[PDB]
Amino acid sequence: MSEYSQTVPELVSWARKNDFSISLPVERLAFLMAIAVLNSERLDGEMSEGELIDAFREVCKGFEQTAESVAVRANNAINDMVRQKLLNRFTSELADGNAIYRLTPLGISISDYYIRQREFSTLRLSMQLSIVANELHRAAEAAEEGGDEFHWHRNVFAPLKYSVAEIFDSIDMSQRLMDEQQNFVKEDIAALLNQDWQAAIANCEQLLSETSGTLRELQDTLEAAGDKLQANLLRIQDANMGSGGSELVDKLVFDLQSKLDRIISWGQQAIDLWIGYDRHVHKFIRTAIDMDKNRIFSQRLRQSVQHYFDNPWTLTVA
Amino acid sequence: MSEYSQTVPELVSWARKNDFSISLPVERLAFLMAIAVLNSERLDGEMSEGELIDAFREVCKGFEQTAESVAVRANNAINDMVRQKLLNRFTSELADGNAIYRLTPLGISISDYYIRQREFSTLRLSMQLSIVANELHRAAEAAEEGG
Amino acid sequence: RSVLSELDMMVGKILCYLYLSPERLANQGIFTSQELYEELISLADEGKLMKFVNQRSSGSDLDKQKLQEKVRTTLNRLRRLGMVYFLPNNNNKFTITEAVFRFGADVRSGDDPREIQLRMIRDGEAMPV
DNA sequence: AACGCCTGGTATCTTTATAGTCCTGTCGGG
DNA sequence: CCGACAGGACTATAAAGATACCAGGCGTTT
Repeated sequence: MSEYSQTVPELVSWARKNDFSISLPVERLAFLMAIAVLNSERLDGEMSEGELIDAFREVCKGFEQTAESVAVRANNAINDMVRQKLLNRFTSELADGNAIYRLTPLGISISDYYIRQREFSTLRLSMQLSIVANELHRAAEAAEEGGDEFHWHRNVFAPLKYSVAEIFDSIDMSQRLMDEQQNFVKEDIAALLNQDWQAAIANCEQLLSETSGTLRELQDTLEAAGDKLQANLLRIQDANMGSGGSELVDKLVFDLQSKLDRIISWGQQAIDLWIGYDRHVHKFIRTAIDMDKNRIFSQRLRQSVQHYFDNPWTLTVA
Repeated sequence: MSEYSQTVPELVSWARKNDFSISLPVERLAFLMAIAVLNSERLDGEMSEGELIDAFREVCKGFEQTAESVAVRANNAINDMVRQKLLNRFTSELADGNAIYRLTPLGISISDYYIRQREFSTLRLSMQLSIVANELHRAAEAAEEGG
Repeated sequence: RSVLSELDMMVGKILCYLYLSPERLANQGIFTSQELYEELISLADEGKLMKFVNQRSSGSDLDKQKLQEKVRTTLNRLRRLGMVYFLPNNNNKFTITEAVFRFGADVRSGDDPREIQLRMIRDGEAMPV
């Protein structure tokens, strides 16, 4: 069963019928982040209504807002978060009516995107590939040992669905993180070239080399493990075909193979895109540096185009 | 270093200064989900600008909207998603100016919360606990080996 | 008397740098609209310049093609002013002339930009916006 | 016919006003 | 302290208008 059991039109109809929406203003988003932070500092992962109100008061202070009706404003905000599925509320008779609050998977995912400082790591990738390699190897040995539907479900399907698939998703998220990092570096290089292009040449070459080495190191790691992971997926597929199959295991193995191909393909594509940019920046720097030789107008005219909008002027014509 | 290096007042000051916010009405959320579904059916994990516009047209049809300005509305929606950090855009000179799009970790997390039918599996937990037990055991053996 | 548009100035100063560039002198003066466009986006702030084509532009291809068509339009106006000559049989390629140096009137002397600008407006060469 | 320019329309967003909703305060009474 | 009564503030939504952004029409030039 495709993870997304619904076609695009069906999904659109379903979404329209359920009326799902996200609206995160600066103050509410700050309050969510404050709640996420406060929850992370606690031993029980639970927050009382009074503690949430105190957190809202701090946000309001931080926004320099009026102290009037803060208890109401906080209740409105708490009800809005619950109504938006960001917080789960537990009302127990045993708690004398005091409600207990916990953040939902959604409220956490949103708060973590902003607060969690996410940067790409090869050690992490190497570890993840090592674990998945061991999990796939065990699942392949279990598939080759053969067995009943219980053996195939517990020793082959459960590891593939609840362990291998999750690690592949983590690898993909790390790749998507690396993609954001590249776009950030391009913006920094443009800023360095606009401030002082002559002094920025060494810094730009360092940023280009550090990013390139990282992309290549990543790809070398994926390629080394990718062949072993594919061989184990094929061993499982061959063992499944030999033991009369299971459509559930075949579909799951096919999905994992498709993800692995995507994970391997992404690295080569990212390298090609980075190379195009790297060549362009080197060509630009060489053109800026070396082709003006008395070196008189390069600076004189480039700075005028770069900063025109600080003093826009226009010529006159008959 | 605490995963969240900033105290609540510092975070509030920082958030206020960066002016962070998220706006995904039903149509935009549906479009994001449609993009997420379309990306999952592909072999390269990449989407072109024309494919995103076709996806937006289907959402608009599904919302029974006017076919007027759809290419403009789709561009505004695509720019909004990029501006809201949901999509990464790659503009390569090698691609004759054609931009390539990929969903960000954020855009994926949000779409998956709604589309992925997540139900609690005991087997999954048993498996996860097995992997962490092996990873912790290896890390403990490595720590005891010293170095 | 009339004044040129700021987009005309961007294309004018870029055509000026292109004329000077010894790196492209081997072309014997023949340039292509695509090369001009590529040089322009290499130097100016692409996303901030896009604001003039449309107030909502954020890097969409439709907006990038609209920018290219605006450039095609302004370049045709400069051809009428005598600043550039299209090839006899191919309209995607053209040749520069020395008249483009008037776009450098704000920097030909290495002095205070404000004083230069004042001098120019006093002489009737250029107006602000 | 296509490109360039203008005019008006359509979409989007903002502003402005109104009305609601709840809170707060006061007073009186219990 | 409760309960009543109004008044004000705050918040939200509606209404209206403007502004942007494109398209369509029209006019000129290749």
